[PDB]
Amino acid sequence: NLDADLYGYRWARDNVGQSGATIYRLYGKPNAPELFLKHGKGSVANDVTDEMVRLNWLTAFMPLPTIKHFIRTPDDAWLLTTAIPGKTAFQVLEEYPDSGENIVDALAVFLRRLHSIPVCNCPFNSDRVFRLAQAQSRMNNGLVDASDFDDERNGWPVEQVWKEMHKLLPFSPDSVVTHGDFSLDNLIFDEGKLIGCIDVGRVGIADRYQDLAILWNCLGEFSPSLQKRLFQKYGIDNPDMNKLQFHLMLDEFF
Ligand SMILES: NC[C@H]1O[C@H](O[C@H]2[C@H](O)[C@@H](O[C@H]3O[C@H](CO)[C@@H](O)[C@H](N)[C@H]3O)[C@H](N)C[C@@H]2N)[C@H](O)[C@@H](O)[C@@H]1O
Ligand SMILES: CC(C)(C)n1nc(-c2cccc3ccccc23)c2c(N)ncnc21
Ligand code: NA
Repeated sequence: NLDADLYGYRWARDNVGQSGATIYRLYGKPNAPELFLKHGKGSVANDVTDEMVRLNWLTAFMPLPTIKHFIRTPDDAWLLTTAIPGKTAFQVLEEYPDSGENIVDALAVFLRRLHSIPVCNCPFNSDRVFRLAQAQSRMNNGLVDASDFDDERNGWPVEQVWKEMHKLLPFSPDSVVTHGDFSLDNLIFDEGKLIGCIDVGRVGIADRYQDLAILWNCLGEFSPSLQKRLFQKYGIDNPDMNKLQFHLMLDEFF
């Protein structure tokens, strides 16, 4: 029973997280760990279901939350997981601004690990043909947040982002297992160490720049040096600006 797993907890609601799911924090239970409960209704039920199976798969290879219980009915999905203790990379960077180089070094190592998983292990497709079709549909359904674009595209109609993006194509993918939202909010640090990642709903085979682009974008809030250091430590000396720009533009749609 979900009820059995939830008994005796205090409940909070967190406005946070990748999809439009409702996120609950369960805490304050004596002799019991903190948990998270994601609830997806309607279309969002699919997003939560997507995360569940990706968590179930990727846990063999990388440190992620542990699934405690999952339920799917036609219109609803409930995903109960353990909490990874600690703070986000973003939080720790703000708290220890002097540790930026160490934080990025750890992020590169972690990303290198993820990208070293042989793609023959991965039953999920997250390639650009798949994501572009997802983006087209989100745009057409009116779901794109046009207020949240990067500075380069501030005030751009979503249609212009779409058109301009297609001028970069095509390129041959350098396919690896990707996280899909490798941002500073989704990597968790605890006592100095990067100990896990969260929000794995977009995990699948894709170009390595899917992850590199999003993290590089985040680091741009802090330091051009930290952005360059990410590529350097990851093992890339000449960043592919076309692939970088493509993936930044694609993320505008999500
Ligand atoms: N709609 C839901 C999505 O919203 C955010 O994604 C958006 C980014 O945040 C935006 O970028 C802004 O925030 C960055 C730090 O995250 C800054 O570096 C950057 N300069 C900022 O423009 C980017 N333009 C679009 C991207 N879809 C969440 O991260 C993602 O999990 C969630 O699913
Ligand atoms: C459920 C979801 C994917 C959104 N998630 N979220 C976190 C998380 C981590 C660190 C600080 C937070 C602060 C406020 C809300 C959530 C968190 C988190 C976590 N640690 N462990 C597992 N899932 C987490
Ligand atoms: Na809209």
